[PDB]
Amino acid sequence: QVLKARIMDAAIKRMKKDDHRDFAGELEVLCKLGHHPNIINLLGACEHYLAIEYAPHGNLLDFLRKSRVLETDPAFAIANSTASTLSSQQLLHFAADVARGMDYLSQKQFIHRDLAARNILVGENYVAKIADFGLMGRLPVRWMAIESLNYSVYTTNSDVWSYGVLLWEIVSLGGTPYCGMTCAELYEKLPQGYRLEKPLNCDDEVYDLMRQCWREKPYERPSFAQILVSLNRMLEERKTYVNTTLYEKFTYAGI
Ligand SMILES: Cc1ccc(NC(=O)c2cccc(C(F)(F)F)c2)cc1Nc1ncccc1-c1ccncn1
Repeated sequence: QVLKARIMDAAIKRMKKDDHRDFAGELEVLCKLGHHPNIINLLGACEHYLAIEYAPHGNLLDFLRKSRVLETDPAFAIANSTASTLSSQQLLHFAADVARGMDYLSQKQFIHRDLAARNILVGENYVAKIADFGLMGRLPVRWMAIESLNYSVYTTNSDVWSYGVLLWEIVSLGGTPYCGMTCAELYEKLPQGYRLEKPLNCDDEVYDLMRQCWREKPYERPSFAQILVSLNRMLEERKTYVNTTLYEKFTYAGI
């Protein structure tokens, strides 16, 4: 029901019940969100469909995967000895973008509940933008905090847990988290302290920021501002944090 248009350049969701409360909901929601360069921009609703500025680069998940140059075009990759058309600084920027937008939202008592690369858009100038396309409609178990899984507790602290997973997806260049692990295998091991592993191409400092996000105690996780700031510090240094160069035994995090 989504269609491109010049309503400026944008995207509209055509809606003709339950869908009426969601539609009356989503708009009410987007109105309250305000405007920030790291969250979607709604141009308006009309009666004749909800429209927001269009994102020419799609969702971040797909973007990260097309970035897998060794798969998309090996001649170029090998020749240039690189694993992705995206650099560490660009990856960290997408991460800083989401943390920035999320900080603008959390400050407004807005709980996202479904942060994930799939729900992020890559728009004009490659500015990551927080969005929400919707959830059979099973729950996003791989991205949920332990407390969301067991008691349906949703907060900025649980949005941070999902964020940490998203950061992992970023570094992984879009790999599925808990690759080859059962959704139920998680309800078990997660409470036992199990966590995603440090991606091979990842500097310990990024991994540390990821661990902070998934701490069992909801109140011990960093705020979205402490994340923006720490990421900003990494973007600021000369040091490279996400290895993207190619090497003999190189391999991509699974999908
Ligand atoms: C067409 C359309 C209408 C409305 C929203 N809304 C959200 O996200 C949203 C809802 C509630 C809360 C938030 C949050 F706070 F997170 F910001 C965001 C997204 C899309 N866009 C859309 N929907 C489905 C498939 C593709 C696209 C799409 C493609 C390209 N560019 C822009 N949009």
